[PDB]
Amino acid sequence: PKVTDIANELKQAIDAKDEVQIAFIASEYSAESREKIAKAYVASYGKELPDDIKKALKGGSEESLLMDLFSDRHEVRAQHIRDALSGRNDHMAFFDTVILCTPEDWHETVAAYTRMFKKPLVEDFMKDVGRKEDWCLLMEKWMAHERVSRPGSPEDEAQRLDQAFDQKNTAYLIDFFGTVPSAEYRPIAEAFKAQNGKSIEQAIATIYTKTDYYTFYCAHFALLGMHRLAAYLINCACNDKGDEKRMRRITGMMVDKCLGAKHAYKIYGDMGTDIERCFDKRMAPILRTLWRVK
Repeated sequence: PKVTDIANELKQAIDAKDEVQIAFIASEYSAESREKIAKAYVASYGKELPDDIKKALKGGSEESLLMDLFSDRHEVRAQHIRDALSGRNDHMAFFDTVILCTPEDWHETVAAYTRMFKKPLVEDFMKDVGRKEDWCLLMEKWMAHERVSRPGSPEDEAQRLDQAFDQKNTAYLIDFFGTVPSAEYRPIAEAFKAQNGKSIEQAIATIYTKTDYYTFYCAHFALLGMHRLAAYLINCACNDKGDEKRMRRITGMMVDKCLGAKHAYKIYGDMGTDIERCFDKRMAPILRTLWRVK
């Protein structure tokens, strides 16, 4: 279908105030494609698509999410990061915005942040986070998105990694998780598991607790695959009594890139069923539509 025709579908769904229908249309198209659609929409009707959505819907995280899907995902992410820093540091939001992110999207987000707030994002972040804990240090290095191929084979690398865990050489840990390329991480994690008593995940649990723990744990999933981190962060939202704010962050920014989440979710259960239980009558059908698990 032509973008003008999709824009018309959206017009009528908005007029109908049909939330699931807006979610369904959004779910059909990637972030880039939804940008094209939003362009056709404003040309056709002379109003911005997120502005029309906001005016048509009641509100709550449902409307915000739907708006986000037809907004600039880098401005969206940048504002989430601002929000996470505006009060007490929002560590959950940190995971959603900093760790569940491709380097490309991060780069554009940093540019959006300068445009929106006339401040350097990373500087603002480290200002409020500090460097007194290992999670802070990993996040700083993560944001650099400077991945560096590792010297040895997967088995040699897993052994050095294991030795680092066993000796609590946290400096090696921060540098490893902060700079290892994802493509290399997967074979390393497999070799680790195969040769050592613990898997990498169990090793993390042995040395870290609280925010350190969750930061390295998210990093682990991220390196395995963004859809696998997505699966985990959706399960967390379900378990945290239907965390609407997290679901809005990760769905609004990342749903198109993480649609494999439903398959990776099988280790926790049935994603569709879990969303059904944990989220209310309005939000749940929206999420299940977007994540393609009706």
